[PDB]
Amino acid sequence: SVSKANVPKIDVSPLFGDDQAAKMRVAQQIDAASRDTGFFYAVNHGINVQRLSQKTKEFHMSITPEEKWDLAIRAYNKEHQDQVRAGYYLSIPGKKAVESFCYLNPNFTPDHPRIQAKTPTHEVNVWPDETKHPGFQDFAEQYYWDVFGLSSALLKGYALALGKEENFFARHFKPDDTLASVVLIRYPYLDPYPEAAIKTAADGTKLSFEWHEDVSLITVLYQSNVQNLQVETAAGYQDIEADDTGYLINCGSYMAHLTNNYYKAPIHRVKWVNAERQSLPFFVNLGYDSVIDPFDPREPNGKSDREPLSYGDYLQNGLVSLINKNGQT
Ligand SMILES: CC(C)[C@@H](NC(=O)[C@H](CS)NC(=O)CCC[C@H](N)C(=O)O)C(=O)O
Ligand SMILES: [Fe+3]
Repeated sequence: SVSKANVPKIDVSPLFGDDQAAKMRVAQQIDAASRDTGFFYAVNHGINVQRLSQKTKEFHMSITPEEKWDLAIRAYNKEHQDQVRAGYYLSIPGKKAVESFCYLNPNFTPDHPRIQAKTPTHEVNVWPDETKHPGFQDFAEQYYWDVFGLSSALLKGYALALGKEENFFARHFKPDDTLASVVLIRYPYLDPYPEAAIKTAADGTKLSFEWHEDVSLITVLYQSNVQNLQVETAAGYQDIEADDTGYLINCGSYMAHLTNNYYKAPIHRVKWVNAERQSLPFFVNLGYDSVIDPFDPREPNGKSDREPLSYGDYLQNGLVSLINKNGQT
């Protein structure tokens, strides 16, 4: 039938410290995972994921249709022309099961210069009413910075894994301008489950979301303990086992570009499972003007012929292409 992917659990705690040899040992494990299936679990990460899951559940379960329209992105509410990324992504009863809420850098305010200039991909977050959802915005903004901190540390591991100084990626990952997003996704239990929400893969597997590479530098994902993800290998798709204490980490296609595909962006898909669950990704994106010169770790000199790609142009094109290929979420 279907085999299981080798997804190692890596203790990332040395990446927060000052023991340089211990950091190299973490980096070696990141390298090995990135060259194998492309996924690993980050453990001993220091984030209170129990509070994350509880607060996210309380939001998803208490928000009403009125509030969802008021928060909806432009795809669901033509009045909200400025909300392409941030806001609520509605389910469609009988047709579309998944819903989610996406928010961006809390530092993007009307006062921010990228907002003043109307630069694409930058938006001001929208939030529910504090009286109906007490503490939610405070929790969500805090969480952004908590997962930002973990992601910064992981980026030091990836830099060391590739033979670079530890700030090689992290220097471009800044609180003032990061395009990183959090998505709070609800996959509901439904009976009957809408057939229109289930896709059939070429190999017959029933899916909630088709194969893709991620639009990110790396993706830092929390999920509740319901198995759903599969990664493509040359010998077919393999199941990724769930772990609701760890963060699942993989590279996105910007990492594949800048390493000349030495660290590939793994192709993965989401199997259909009729179970109430959470999927909480943090997409590690750089700043709009961030450019990293591509290199090829396989070459003594690291020379690559690939063109440098501005992160903002990469992200704008990548988000649109993912909608065109796999559907509006
Ligand atoms: C596999 C998970 C990461 C998750 N998939 C997803 O969230 C999928 C594929 S990675 N991602 C997207 O649609 C991109 C959302 C980008 C976000 N609106 C933004 O503006 O930054 C899932 O559970 O479906
Ligand atoms: Fe993905």
